Amino acid sequence: AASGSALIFDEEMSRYKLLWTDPECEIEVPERLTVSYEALRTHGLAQRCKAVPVRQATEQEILLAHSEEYLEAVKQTPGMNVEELMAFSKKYNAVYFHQNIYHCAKLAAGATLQLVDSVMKREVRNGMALVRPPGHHSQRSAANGFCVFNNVAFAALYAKKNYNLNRILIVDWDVHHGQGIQYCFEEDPSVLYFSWHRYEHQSFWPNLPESDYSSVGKGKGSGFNINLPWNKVGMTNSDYLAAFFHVLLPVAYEFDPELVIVSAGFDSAIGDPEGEMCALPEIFAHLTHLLMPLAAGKMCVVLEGGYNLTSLGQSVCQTVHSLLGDPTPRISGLGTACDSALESIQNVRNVQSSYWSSFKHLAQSENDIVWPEPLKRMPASVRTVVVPPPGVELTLPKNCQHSGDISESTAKEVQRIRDKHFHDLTDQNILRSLGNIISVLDRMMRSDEVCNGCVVVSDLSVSVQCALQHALTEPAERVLVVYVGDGELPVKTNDGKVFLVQICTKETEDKCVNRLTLCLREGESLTAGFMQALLGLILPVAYEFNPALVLGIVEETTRLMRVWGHMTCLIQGLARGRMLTLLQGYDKDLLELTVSALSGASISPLGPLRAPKPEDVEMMEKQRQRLQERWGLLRCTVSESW
Ligand SMILES: O=C(NO)C1CCN(CCNCc2ccccc2)CC1
Ligand SMILES: [K+]
Ligand SMILES: [K+]
Ligand code: NA
Ligand SMILES: [Zn+2]
Repeated sequence: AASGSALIFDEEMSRYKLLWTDPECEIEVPERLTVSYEALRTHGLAQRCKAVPVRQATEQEILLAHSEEYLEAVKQTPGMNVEELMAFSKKYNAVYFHQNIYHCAKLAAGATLQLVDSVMKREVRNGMALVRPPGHHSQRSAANGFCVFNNVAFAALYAKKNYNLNRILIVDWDVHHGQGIQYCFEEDPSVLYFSWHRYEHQSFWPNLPESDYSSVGKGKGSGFNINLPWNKVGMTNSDYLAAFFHVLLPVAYEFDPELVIVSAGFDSAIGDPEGEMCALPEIFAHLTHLLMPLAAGKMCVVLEGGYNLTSLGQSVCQTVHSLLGDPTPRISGLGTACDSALESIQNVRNVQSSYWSSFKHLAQSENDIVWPEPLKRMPASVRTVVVPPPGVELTLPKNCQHSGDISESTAKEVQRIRDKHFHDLTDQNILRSLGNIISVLDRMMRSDEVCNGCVVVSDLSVSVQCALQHALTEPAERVLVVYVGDGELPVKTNDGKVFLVQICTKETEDKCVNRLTLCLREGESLTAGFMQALLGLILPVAYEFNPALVLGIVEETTRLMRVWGHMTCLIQGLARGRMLTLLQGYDKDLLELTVSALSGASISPLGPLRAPKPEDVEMMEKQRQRLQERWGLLRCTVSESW
């Protein structure tokens, strides 16, 4: 299994620049690259990646996406003087040329292909190419918007040809619409293209009618193009995450790509002069994290735009941190997307409901700038501690560790707790269980030496109490509890400090807005129903709740095995990954699977997802209706005003 992250960069790509005055192009500077790489070096991230050399894309490779006539014209620019370069540039929209730009365009494209090869050959898990010129505007026979050749369209066409992939996802989170990519794959169902972009009702560059939500692709590609137009500036973390939870991720996990390529422009970040959005650099840590359970983690991130040198460096680091597996930062202050974003989200979900099973229920009546520097992200010395039953030895990943050695002081705390709340209990195994929970929780919270952990236990009720109560006093301001099982637990959700997600089998009426109870019909379609609930209900609430600890609980009485790995991976977006899972009873497969996802290993794909049953969808949309007034990140429609 593959490990490591590639970082592909070469100083040569900073060796072209604008040679005449032009306020439109003067923002695209060599320093975008040098400042980004130097920020990765300053934070120690470059040193932790496998440096892979750039190469030139060959003529045959360029012709995958571009016409001979355009290639021949561009091939002439190294021989042009400044006057001739200016006149050549003016044939195109928002683009300038330089004696060295043809050379650099072949390097940006080849660097992208080097990244695809490193990932598809399992030489690294994932990676990023820091390249310029960018690519996503370039078209079959035209340069456009700083772009000469279409780096990301190369990557998908190359991965199709050389690795015979049938399903590729392209996520374009640059603030501009990648119309070059859209045109390239408009009729191709093997490449799913998602783009969000500043649009402002077509008044924002590139001013195209086909950048709107109504372009779903053409012919056999209908449904495999997803445009999400932003019709106001100032979109926030909540707008971006609502886009991911209610549009992109439902489609992404149903499509089940074999490779994910990100057109990663950071002009969608706060402070950028072209985007004018307000999302913090930390959001890209989460956009990256939420895509990583796809395609067994095979993700190629390709730099596009981003023009505020400060937010550019910070956003590049947040992404690579996430590619390397470092704990995600906590995002505070989340809530409802704004009305304009809810309108775009609602319109795209509705036009796409003909094509995607997560939206199908919508079709029938039955239904300068300043911001705080991001905090440091340290990988934990031991990521995951594990406490199997006594005597059970397991082969663990290199970043996991057993931990049964109860201290002296911890053992005094257990005696304390027994005397006070469970005077009538002497089962010395359950009492060892409590020692393990407390000692694991102390390592997780009191230090950056451990990130998360998993304990096998005998008795749920006393285990849950000690875990929850010990976390609350530490103090952890808020705790998210995810419980797979039936019956009530010793959990009080009345003070706002706990949110309880419960996945059960008996339909229990929901009282308060600090509980989400999902009773899913057992059968063939349990997997799709759980994923739909996870992406559209559990993650939105969890992200808004913003817990300091996640507590997972699995009752011994398990169609879990299909989807427990995806939940465990995705739920580490909360609480900087600090999650404690309690497994009742020994189940080797479940224990190994939990430890694997907790430890940052790649998650195996679910396969293309069949459809959820209507009874389950109705159940989930009733939960949304009940909860979205309190938890606004659940909203995916505009609210009715009085
Ligand atoms: O980041 C990017 N693509 O991802 C680029 C793409 C094109 N932009 C320039 C477009 N300027 C249009 C314009 C011209 C004249 C008056 C007003 C507006 C800059 C960022
Ligand atoms: K975009
Ligand atoms: K397509
Ligand atoms: Na021009
Ligand atoms: Zn852009």
